[PDB]
Amino acid sequence: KSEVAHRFKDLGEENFKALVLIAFAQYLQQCPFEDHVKLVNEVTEFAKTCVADESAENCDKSLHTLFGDKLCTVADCCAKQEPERNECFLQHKDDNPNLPRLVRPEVDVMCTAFHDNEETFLKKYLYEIARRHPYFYAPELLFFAKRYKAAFTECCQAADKAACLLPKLDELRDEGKASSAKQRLKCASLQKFGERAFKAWAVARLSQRFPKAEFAEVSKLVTDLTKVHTECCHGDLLECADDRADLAKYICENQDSISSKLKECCEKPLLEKSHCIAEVENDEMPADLPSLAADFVESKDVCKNYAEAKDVFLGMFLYEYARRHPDYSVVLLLRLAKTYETTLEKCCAAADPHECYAKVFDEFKPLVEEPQNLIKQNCELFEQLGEYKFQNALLVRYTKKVPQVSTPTLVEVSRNLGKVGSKCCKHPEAKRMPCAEDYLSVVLNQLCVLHEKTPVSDRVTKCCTESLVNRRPCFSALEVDETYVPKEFNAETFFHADICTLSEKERQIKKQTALVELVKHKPKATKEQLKAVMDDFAAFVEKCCKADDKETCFAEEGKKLVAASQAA
Repeated sequence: KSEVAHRFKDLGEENFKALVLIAFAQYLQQCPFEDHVKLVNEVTEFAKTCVADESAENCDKSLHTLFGDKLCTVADCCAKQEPERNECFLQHKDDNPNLPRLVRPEVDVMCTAFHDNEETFLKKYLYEIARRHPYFYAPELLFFAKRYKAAFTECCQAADKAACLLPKLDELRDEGKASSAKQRLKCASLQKFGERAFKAWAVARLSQRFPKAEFAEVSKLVTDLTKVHTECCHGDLLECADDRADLAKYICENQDSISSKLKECCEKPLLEKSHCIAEVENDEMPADLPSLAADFVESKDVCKNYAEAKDVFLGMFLYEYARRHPDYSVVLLLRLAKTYETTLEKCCAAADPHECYAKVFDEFKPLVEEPQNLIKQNCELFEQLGEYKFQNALLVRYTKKVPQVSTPTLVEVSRNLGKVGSKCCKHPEAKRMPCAEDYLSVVLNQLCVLHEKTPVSDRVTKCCTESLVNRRPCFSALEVDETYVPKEFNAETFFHADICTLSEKERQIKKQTALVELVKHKPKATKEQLKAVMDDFAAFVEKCCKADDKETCFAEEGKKLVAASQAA
């Protein structure tokens, strides 16, 4: 009775109001901050009436109905009945909303606003993040807000408030961007490919972390995790946070049957404990694990077990292979599981099936060696290039692959692709593949969702709609698009005095944007040709920045630059 009272009692008022604000901001990404605050306060007092009596007049209404009703007090979704209205709200979520760039003011101003009203300051942080990341993992956002508050509470009383506050604010912003991209991949998998793909992904990842866990334990954990993330990804944040807390409670109660790595994580408060559990290192795998061939290759009951109990048989195969392979990426393990299933569809319908499916594991060899080789070559290239030059190489490579994708999304995706090497190539080769290719899957989903908002490349659409687990091989196999009509140098394809004073990151992004544009001009241009154009552009900008001008050098020398670049 009174689901709103159930969530209010289970979560507590503070996490209740925070999650309601996040859900409101992710449903109405362009509603002003105080309109959302007003609605959050109204639903919060109603929840208290419902806790006061679970039989009050509207206390039996669903969370969707109540939330949609308040959201409709301030547009197509508000002319819909609730079952359709919720899905309307969810499908109007914007991965790239037309919102101002969030530039935070000087430290003095931020600390003054924080001391003026801490709870309004924290509410504003939650509101801006949720409205710019409408798929953000909401309870992790509670942990982010917690750290935000602690950062301000500590550094606003220090001598040099900037040297304290700025590093942790920057680290929080970066970690928030990474968490949002990761949860976006989870939501995209669930929404576009069904929860059976997410079961397989969770089975593989959890068998990876918890290899000592028996299959029934992993299966329960996967069921619970799937429910949590299905709820978060359908905008039911109160239930998702409640179930996330329940799952952390269960894992912490059954550590001994799960993993020996959960000791510290389970001594931490709720948000930290669940964050720690989510990012806990792989446990040691059991010592003498048997080969897989006895039950999945050499047994004469393989076809029988695959027919009579498909889901459980294949789930055991994935659990058994994943726990033995922390060195394999999750997408690779899902590829190998699909290959095993397909080989069992073909062999078990043939004349001599035993001796057909006795060679299934030989077929894993190319699928295993392709990502290993990819990661090896691109890491060594990263080792001799550095992160920035690696980003430039990947930017040219991917602009050549999909020249129709918008330049800002090409720069963003390629920069994140370059960061992949910094994150993972420093890791020892043992567990470098899973790092690299899982984080490629996240970055490529970012490309998929940003392109979904204005599809211009058939090749992006195809790789993104075809097979989740084959996304990275699909994008890797692409070469230069010969069908793209080269983009001529337009009035606004290209430079003002503001580029002289930019931060190093902004200057890098400016230059990389110019690289995308001139690759779009000559898609088949060689590295030497692009290098010459860029070195000319660099000489240009150094010339004009150092001049006695006010972007007057920029104007005429830019005319010279475009003349020299349209010919070379």
